[PDB]
Amino acid sequence: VRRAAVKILVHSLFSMLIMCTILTNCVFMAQHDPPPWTKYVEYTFTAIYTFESLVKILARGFCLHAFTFLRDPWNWLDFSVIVMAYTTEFVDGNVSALRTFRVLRALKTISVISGLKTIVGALIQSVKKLADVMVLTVFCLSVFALIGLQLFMGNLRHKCVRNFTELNGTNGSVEASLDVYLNDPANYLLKNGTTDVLLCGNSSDAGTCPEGYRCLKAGENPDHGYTSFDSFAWAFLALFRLMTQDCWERLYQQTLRSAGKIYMIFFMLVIFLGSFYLVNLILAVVAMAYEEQNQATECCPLWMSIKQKVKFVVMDPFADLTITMCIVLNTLFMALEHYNMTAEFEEMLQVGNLVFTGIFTAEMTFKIIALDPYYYFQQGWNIFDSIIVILSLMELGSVLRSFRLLRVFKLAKSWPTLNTLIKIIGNSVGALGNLTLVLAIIVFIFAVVGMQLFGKNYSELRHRISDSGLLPRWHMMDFFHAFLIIFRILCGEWIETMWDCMEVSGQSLCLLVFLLVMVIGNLVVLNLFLALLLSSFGKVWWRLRKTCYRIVEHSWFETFIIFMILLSSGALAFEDIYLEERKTIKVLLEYADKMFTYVFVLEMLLKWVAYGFKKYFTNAWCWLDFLIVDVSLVSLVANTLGFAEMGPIKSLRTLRALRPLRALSRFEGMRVVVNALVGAIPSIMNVLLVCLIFWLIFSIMGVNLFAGKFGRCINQTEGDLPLNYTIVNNKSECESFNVTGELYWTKVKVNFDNVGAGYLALLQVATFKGWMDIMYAAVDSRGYEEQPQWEDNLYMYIYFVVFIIFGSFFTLNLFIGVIIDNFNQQKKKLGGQDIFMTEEQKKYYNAMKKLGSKKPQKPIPRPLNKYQGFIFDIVTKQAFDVTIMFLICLNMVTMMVETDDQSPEKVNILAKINLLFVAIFTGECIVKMAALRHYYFTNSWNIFDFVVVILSIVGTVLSDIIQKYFFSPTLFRVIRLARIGRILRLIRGAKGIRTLLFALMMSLPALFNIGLLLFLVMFIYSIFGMANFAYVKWEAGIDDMFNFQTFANSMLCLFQITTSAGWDGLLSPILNTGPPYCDPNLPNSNGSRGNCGSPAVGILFFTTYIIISFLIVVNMYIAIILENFSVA
Amino acid sequence: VRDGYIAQPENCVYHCFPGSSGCDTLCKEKGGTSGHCGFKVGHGLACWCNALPDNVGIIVEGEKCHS
Ligand SMILES: *[C@@H]1O[C@H](CO)[C@@H](O[C@@H]2O[C@H](CO)[C@@H](O[C@@H]3O[C@H](CO)[C@@H](O)[C@H](O)[C@@H]3O)[C@H](O)[C@H]2NC(C)=O)[C@H](O)[C@H]1NC(C)=O
Ligand SMILES: *[C@@H]1O[C@H](CO)[C@@H](O[C@@H]2O[C@H](CO)[C@@H](O)[C@H](O)[C@H]2NC(C)=O)[C@H](O)[C@H]1NC(C)=O
Ligand SMILES: *[C@@H]1O[C@H](CO)[C@@H](O[C@@H]2O[C@H](CO)[C@@H](O)[C@H](O)[C@H]2NC(C)=O)[C@H](O)[C@H]1NC(C)=O
Repeated sequence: VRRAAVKILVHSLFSMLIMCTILTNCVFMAQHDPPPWTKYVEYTFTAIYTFESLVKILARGFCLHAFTFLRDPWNWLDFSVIVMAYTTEFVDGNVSALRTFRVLRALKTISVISGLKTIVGALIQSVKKLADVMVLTVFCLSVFALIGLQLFMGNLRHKCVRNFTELNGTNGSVEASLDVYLNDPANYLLKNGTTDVLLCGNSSDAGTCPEGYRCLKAGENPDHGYTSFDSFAWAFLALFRLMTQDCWERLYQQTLRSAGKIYMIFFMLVIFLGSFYLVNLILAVVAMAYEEQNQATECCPLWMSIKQKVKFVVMDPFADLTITMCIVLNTLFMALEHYNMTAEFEEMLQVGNLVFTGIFTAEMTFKIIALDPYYYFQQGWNIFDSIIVILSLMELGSVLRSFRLLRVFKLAKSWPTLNTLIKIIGNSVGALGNLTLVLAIIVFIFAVVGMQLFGKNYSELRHRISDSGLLPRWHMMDFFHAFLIIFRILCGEWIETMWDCMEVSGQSLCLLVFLLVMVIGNLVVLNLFLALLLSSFGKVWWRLRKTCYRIVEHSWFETFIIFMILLSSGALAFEDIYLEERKTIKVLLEYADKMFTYVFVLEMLLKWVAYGFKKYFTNAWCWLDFLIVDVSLVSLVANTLGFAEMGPIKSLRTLRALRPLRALSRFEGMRVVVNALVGAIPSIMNVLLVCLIFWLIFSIMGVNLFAGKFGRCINQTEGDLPLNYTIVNNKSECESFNVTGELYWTKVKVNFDNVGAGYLALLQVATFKGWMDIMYAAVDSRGYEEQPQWEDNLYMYIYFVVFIIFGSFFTLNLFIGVIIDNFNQQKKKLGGQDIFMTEEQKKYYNAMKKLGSKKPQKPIPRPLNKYQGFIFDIVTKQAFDVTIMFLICLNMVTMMVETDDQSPEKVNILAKINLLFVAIFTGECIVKMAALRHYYFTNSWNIFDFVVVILSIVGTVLSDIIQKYFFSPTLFRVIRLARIGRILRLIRGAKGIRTLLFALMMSLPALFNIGLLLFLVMFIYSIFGMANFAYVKWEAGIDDMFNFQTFANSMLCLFQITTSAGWDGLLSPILNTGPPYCDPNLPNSNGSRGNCGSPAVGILFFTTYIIISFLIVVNMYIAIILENFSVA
Repeated sequence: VRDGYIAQPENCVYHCFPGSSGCDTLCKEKGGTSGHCGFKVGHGLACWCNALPDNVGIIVEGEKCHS
C-alpha cells in the first residue's frame, strides 16, 4: 500500500481533484447564511482533506518519514484544518471563531499550484528586507507622535460649546457641572452642512464660534474617539494615517480648526517628510529588494480563375489606413452621444452605428474569403477582430453596444504606446499571472475572513453605523460588499471604514485585521505594480550701447530687478477681499503697480538696445517676460485711455497673477527644474493621449450605462435623495409634484452625461478623491430618468472596479514607466550626471559626500594620569554608550506614558523623573568632558549632547513661562531622542538604514529646488483663485477657514490639494451654478457679483493644478529614487 | 501668614539667584521677612520666604504661568 500511496501522490489527477475540492469549498465559504442542506458538504470536504493527508502519511510510510512529510511548513496547515474540523464535529465550547478558521483551507491553493507557493515564499523575503526600514519608520512615527502629542494634547477635544457656568449652582451646577457640559452634545455646535463637532481654539488663528457659543475642552471625545492626539497610542494611529495620507485632509482641517493655522507648518513637515519621503523610501527599499530578486535569475478552370481574381483583389488591400480611419470615425461618432439627444440625432447615431457594422462585416467577409480562412483562424489579431464583429452582430439582433469600443484597440499597431499599455495589461495575467492570482486569493481570503468575523456584528449593530436606518454603503455581511471593503483598503481608504468596523465589532480584533489587510494587501499591490514596471522595460550709438550693456551686465541691476519682481509678487499677495477695508494701501499699491510696469518695460527696452531683437528673441524666458510686460502695458493703456470697463478689463488683468513666473528665469534652481520638466512634455503628451483614449472608452461606456441616470430629486426641506421606491419615481414624476417649488431634479455635480463630464468623473475616480458620490449615484441608478433606488444595479460597482484597475493601476503604471524611460534617457544626454542640481548644488552634493566618509580620526590620546586614565578606560567601552542609550530610550518611554488630564500626582512624578533624567545627562556630560580633555571638540555627536545638555539646563525656567503664546515648552526635550543616531552609526547589524538616511540627506537639495518650484506654483494658483474663487459659496471642502478670500487661506487650500487630497471637496462648490445652492445678485465687498464659481475656469484651474502638482511631485519622487539608485 | 515660594504676577514663579541675598529684598517688597532660595518643580527655581500674609500670593499650581 506504500507504493500505491507514492504512485498516487506523484500522480497528477488527484492534485486537480484537490484543486476543484478547494475551489468548491471556496464557493461554499464565500456563501453567507448557508442552508442546512450544506451541513454534509462540509463533511465530504473534511473526508477529502483527511484522505489527502492520509495519502501523504502513507506515501512516506514510516514514523520519521511521516515526520518528514509533516515537517513541510504547508502541511501544518492541512493538519490544523482537519483537526479543527474534527474538533467542531466531535465536541462543541462554541466561540464562533473556529467556524472562521475554515478560511485557512483557501491557502491550500498556494500549496497545490506550482509557482504559487514559490511566489509567496519569495514574497515573505521582502518582509525580511523591510525589517530595518520598518524600525526606522516606526521610530520616526513615534518621534513625530510625541511632537504632535505635546503640541495638540487634548486639543482635538476642543468643541464650540454654548457658554455656561452662569451663577451659584451650589456650587457651580448652573447651566440654564461637568455632567451637563459632557452629556450635552446637542448643546455642542456641529459643522454646518455636515454632522461633525465644530472645533475651536484659544489662539488668535483657529476657528471662531459665533455668538452664543464659547470655546472649551469639555468635549466627550473626538469624531468617534479614534483621532485624539493625546494618549500616544492614538497619536501613533493618527500619524500612521498622516503617513498613508488616508483621509489626512480631515485630520489636517480639524487640527488647524482647533489649535491654529500656524500648525500647517507641522502638518507640512509631516506630509513633505513623513508622508512623502518616508513613503518614498519604503517604496524604494521594496523596489531595491524586488530588483535584487529579479536579478537572482463548378470546374477546375472556373475555380482557378475565381481564385486568381480574388488574388488580384488581395494584391491591393489598401485598407489598413482606411479601416483605421473608419475605426477612429466610429469612435468619434459614438462619442457624440450625450444626455439629451433629440430623436432625429438618436436616429442619425443609430444609422451611423448600423453603417459601421456593415462596413466591418464587409471587411470581415472580404478578408476571410480573399486571403485565407485558415489564416484568419490563425492570426490572433484578426481573431479578436472577428470576435468584435460577432459581438456587434449579436448586438444588432445596454452592454449590447458597449462591445463596439473594443475596436479602438487595433490603433495599437500604429500607436506604439497604446501597444505598450496592451503589453502591460497582458503581462498582468502573463509572467505576473500567478502574482495576480496571489493577489486574488488574498483578497478572497480577506473578504471571507472579514465577513465571518464581522457579518453578525454588522447586521445586528447597523443602528450605530448608519444614520438613516438601512445598510451602510460599505459593510461585510455579503461577500460582494466584503470584496468592496478589501478593495477600498487596497486603494488607500481604510480609516473611514475601520472606524465603522471598530464602532461595531471592537478595537482589538478590527484593528488587527484592518492593519493586517492594509499591510499585506498594499504590499502585494506594490509588488504587482513594481513587477509590471520591471517587466515592461554716430559713435554715440555704440557708446550708449556699451553703457546699456554694462548696466544689464551689472550685478546690482540684476539684484535690483530680482528685488523688484519679489516686491511685485508681494503686491499681488496683498490683493485679498479686504482692500476696501483699507483705503491707503489701495492707492499705495496702485502707485506701486504703475512703478512695476514702468521699471519692467524699462528693463525690456534696455535689454532690447543691449542685445538686439534677434539675440534677444532667440531665448525663451525673455519671451515669457515679454508676454507679461505686454499684458501689463495693455492693461495700462486701457486704464489710461478709457475704452475699458466693458471688455477684458479685470477679466484680462487677472493674468497679473502670472507675474511671479519671472522668478524661474533667474533663480538657478527653478530654471534647471523647469528645464527638466519641459524636456519631458514630449513624453508626457503621447501618454496623456493614450490615457485620453483609454478613458474615452470608459466614458462612452459610462454614457451608455449612466447618462441621465444621475439626476436625483431632493426637496428643499431635507437635502438628500427622495424615496427609493416611491414619492417621485421619474423626473417626469417629480415635476408632477412640484406644485410647491420645494423640489428640484438636479444632476450630481460630477456625472456621466458627455465625454467631458465622463472625463471629469474618471479623473475623480482615478484619483480616489471624489469617487464616493460617483459610485453611489451610479449604482443607485436604475432608470433613464427615474429616481435612483438605494442599492439597485449593485453590480455596476464592477464598472468602477474594472475602471480603477485598468484606468488607474495600469495607466499610472504607463505614466511611471514612460517617465522612468524618458528620465533614464535624459540622464545620458545631459552634460552633467544627474539633473535637478545647479553647479553650486552639485558642489554642495560633492562636499557632503566628502563629509560622509566613514573614516574617523585617531582614536584618542592618553591623559597620562592614573585616575583620569581609569575614568577614560571605563568611559571608552562600547557597553557604556549602550547604558547611555538605554537611559535615553527609557526617557523616550517616560515621554510616551503621559496623556492629558492624566493625574496631578502623575504630573509630579513625571516632572521628578524629568529632573532626574536631566541630572543623569549632566552627569554623563561632565564625565565625558573629564574623559581625558577633548570631548568638547572631538566628535559631533558629543557636541550635540553638549548643546542639548545646555538647552535642557536652560529649559525648566522659561518652560514655566512659554507654555502659552508658544507651543509646549517640554517639546524641546524631544531633541534628545535624536542621539540614538549615534548608536545607529556604531552598531554593525542594521546598516542599510544608515545609507537610507544619508540618501535622504543627499536628496534634500533636489527636494528643496522642486518644493521651491511647487511653492511658486501654489503662489501663482493661490493668486489666481483669490481673484477667481473668492466669494465662492462655502460648501463641502471650502470652509470659513479654508478659503480663497485671503492669501493665508489660499495657501492652506493649495497645500492640502497639493497631495491630491480633498480636491473634489474644493471643486464641488466651484461647479454649482444656479438655484437653490446659488442665488442671483449679491452685495459683495467687491464689485464682482455672484457667490458661484465658473465651471469652465474652475475645472480648468483644479484639473490643471492636479496634473501639474502630480508631475512635480513625481519628479520629486524621481530625484529621491535616482539618488537611492546611485547609492545602491 | 502663608508659607511657600513667592509667585510672579499673576500665576507664576519668581526667580532665585546664587545666594540668599537675591530675593530677601523681594520678600521685604511684597511683605516678606525671611528669605532664601527655593525650588518649584515643573516651574523651576524660585526663592522661599516665610511670614507672608494672605494679601500676597504663593506658588499656586494648576492653571498656567500668565503675566
Ligand atoms: C480659552 O482661553 C480662556 C481664557 O484663559 C480659557 O478660560 C478658562 O478655562 C478654564 C479651563 O481651561 C475654565 O475652567 C476653570 O477650571 C479650573 C480648574 O478646574 C476651575 O478652578 C475654574 O473655576 C474653572 O472651572 C475657566 O472657567 C475659563 N475661564 C473663564 C473666565 O471662564 C479657556 O479654557 C480657553 N479655551 C481653550 C479651549 O483652551
Ligand atoms: C416615469 O414613471 C411614471 C410613474 O410610474 C410612469 O408613468 C406612468 O405612471 C402611472 C402613475 O401610477 C402608472 O400607473 C403608469 O403605469 C406609468 N406608465 C407606465 C408605462 O407604466 C412611467 O414609468 C414613466 N413615465 C414617463 C413619462 O417617463
Ligand atoms: C420646481 O419649481 C421651482 C420653482 O417653481 C424650480 O426652481 C427654479 O429652477 C430654475 C432652474 O434653473 C431656476 O432658474 C429658477 O430660478 C428656480 N426658481 C426658483 C428658485 O424660484 C425648480 O427647478 C422646479 N423643479 C423641477 C424638478 O421642475
